[PDB]
Amino acid sequence: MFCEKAMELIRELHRAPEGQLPAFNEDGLRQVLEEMKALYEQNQSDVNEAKSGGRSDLIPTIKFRHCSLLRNRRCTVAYLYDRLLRIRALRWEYGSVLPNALRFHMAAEEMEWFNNYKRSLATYMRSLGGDEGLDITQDMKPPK
Amino acid sequence: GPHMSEAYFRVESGALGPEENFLSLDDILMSHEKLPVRTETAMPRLGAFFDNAVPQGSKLELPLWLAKGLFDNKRRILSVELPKIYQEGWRTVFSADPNVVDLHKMGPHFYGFGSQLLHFDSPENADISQSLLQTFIGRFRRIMDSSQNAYNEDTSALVARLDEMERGLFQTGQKGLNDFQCWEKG
Amino acid sequence: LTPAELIERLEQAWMNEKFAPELLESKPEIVECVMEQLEHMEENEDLKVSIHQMEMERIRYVLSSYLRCRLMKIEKFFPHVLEKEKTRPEGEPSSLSPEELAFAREFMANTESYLKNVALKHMPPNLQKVDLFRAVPKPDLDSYVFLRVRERQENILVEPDTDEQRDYVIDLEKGSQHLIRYKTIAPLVASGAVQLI
Amino acid sequence: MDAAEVEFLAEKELVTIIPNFSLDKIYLIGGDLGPFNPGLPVEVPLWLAINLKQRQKCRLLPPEWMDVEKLEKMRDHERKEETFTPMPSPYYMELTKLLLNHASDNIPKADEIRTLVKDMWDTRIAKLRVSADSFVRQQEAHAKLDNLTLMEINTSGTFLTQALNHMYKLRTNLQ
Repeated sequence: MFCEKAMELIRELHRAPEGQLPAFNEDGLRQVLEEMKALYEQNQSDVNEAKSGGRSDLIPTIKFRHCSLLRNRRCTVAYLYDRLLRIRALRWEYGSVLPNALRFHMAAEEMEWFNNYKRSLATYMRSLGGDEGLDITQDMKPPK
Repeated sequence: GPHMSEAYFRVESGALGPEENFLSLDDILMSHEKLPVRTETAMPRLGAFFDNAVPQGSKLELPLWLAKGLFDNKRRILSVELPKIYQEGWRTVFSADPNVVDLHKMGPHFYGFGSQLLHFDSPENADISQSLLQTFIGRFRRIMDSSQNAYNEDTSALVARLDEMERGLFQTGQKGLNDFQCWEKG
Repeated sequence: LTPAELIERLEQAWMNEKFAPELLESKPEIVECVMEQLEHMEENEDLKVSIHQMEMERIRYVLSSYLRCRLMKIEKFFPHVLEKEKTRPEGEPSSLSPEELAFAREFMANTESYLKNVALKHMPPNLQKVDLFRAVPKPDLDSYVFLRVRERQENILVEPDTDEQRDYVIDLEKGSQHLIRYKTIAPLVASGAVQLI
Repeated sequence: MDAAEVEFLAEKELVTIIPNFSLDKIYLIGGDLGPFNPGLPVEVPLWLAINLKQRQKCRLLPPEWMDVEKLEKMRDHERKEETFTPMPSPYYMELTKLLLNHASDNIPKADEIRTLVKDMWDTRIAKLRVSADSFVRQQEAHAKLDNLTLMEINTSGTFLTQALNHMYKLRTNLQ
């Protein structure tokens, strides 16, 4: 029943090998957020019937919707978080400028997260030594 | 990028322990798998998924996460049933030769799901736990031999029978051996 | 501290950081001094130049690897790395340099903001807050590690399982090599008594 | 940790070379080297020896232990022991690999050395699997492995620690 759409988000990501970033699933995200809205509304009225009608027999259904709300949220955050972990890898694998084909699969907010990460990293590396610190995104392999 | 595997820190699984990892994609896929349950009370306005309520004592197959949520030591809302794969019959069969079982077909998260199954305080918890451990110990060698190509055997048939966690372990053994061999070449 | 000893301690930290399941202590004295050594050698017959440059590259790689390793840990466990530093008793060795601390705080702000704007603020009233300290896994101190003993130490605790009556002790002899849960020998990594490998 | 990184450490081991050039004592971070004189033996880090070699500026001398007869006995000794025996070098796999790959023309009976070293490795990793299997079956929580080298430990290392980590969780998921 509930949370099936959320699982689509998770599966899509888990099937993408080597940190590949599939297209941001805007529709999936929207539909899950909409399911949570509905679930919250139905529980609000039921918790009311159980407050003004002696319907303690609705509690089971109430917890049911509540567990589904926490599940939808868990999948949402896990999905979005994992994507950030792959986007972070993009900085180290492709550099400061991302290929447009890679940027195409990112959400506007993700590009923002990327730029902030890019800046924090640049700042950190610049603080290591005297002149321009040290670019630790270089020298990934020991001397030949 | 092939070497992008190092810069990508996926959240690992925690299902083998007390609780699963909140952000673990694998645990989320694991806790989606169905579990046999019997309602101990009616659930109004939900029969549509199985006051348009759901009769009590109904036999249902619910995903592990929902079953966990509605469960409590008492049979208040649900009474949980152990999947056949974790009952005495199958664990005795596993006991004869852990390597003969296809943990992908009976899994794919055999260890993870079985570990989280312990949250329903079943009388057989101690037996379930011991069984998961002995099963792993009994297939460990086969996994190390194959992943490290000790006998030059094709690993395809073995990988197909490994559960998700075993596949990960296999991959690690293969990676370490492969890395050494390539270093050995060029 | 000799320049040679400096490079030796650098490589020790590099290896310990590679295998320890948690972020180890910050080593400012090492990073800074090694950075200087690298800059002083940047102030540059040819055969002698090539050889010097070759050694520089060897040192550069180790420093870069070490630093990358620490950033990886900082990113993976950002909420826990920040909580530990916030509650660190004044006087106790820190596990974050000033810059790493700033970087970690930024990684945290950036991630929370992203999660809030893209999804959290769009969820029901009482579901918009997610405690990242609880959502993000903590370093697993029970992880197994291999080690080499450089300084003798007796009575290391070994706890096979949950039953304490199964606990026992062992002695770590100089030059010996062991396989054991990290948790028990953690303070020995910090002091240099043992080396993770 | 990768094999390349283990080799990185191996490259710090001292080897003896015969330079064909003249050079003043060089002051490197981590030790002074030389002076260098034509036809005269001098100890240098393996990484320098390999580089100079490629520059056709020296000839590498085989470590004393890198000898057929000696290797045969070590291999034989290894078989008779239940545990791991002391190796000729903490980086015997690396010194053999690098020396045969860049100075085999300087190593006597290089092919025989390559075969013996490989068998030494094959003998030890088989022993390692056996030992790991019994370690696991007895559900031990600690082991001592005094003579295993870094390359040997690291190649099976991540596999062994991950396996034990999974087991520790399976052995503690109830209490």
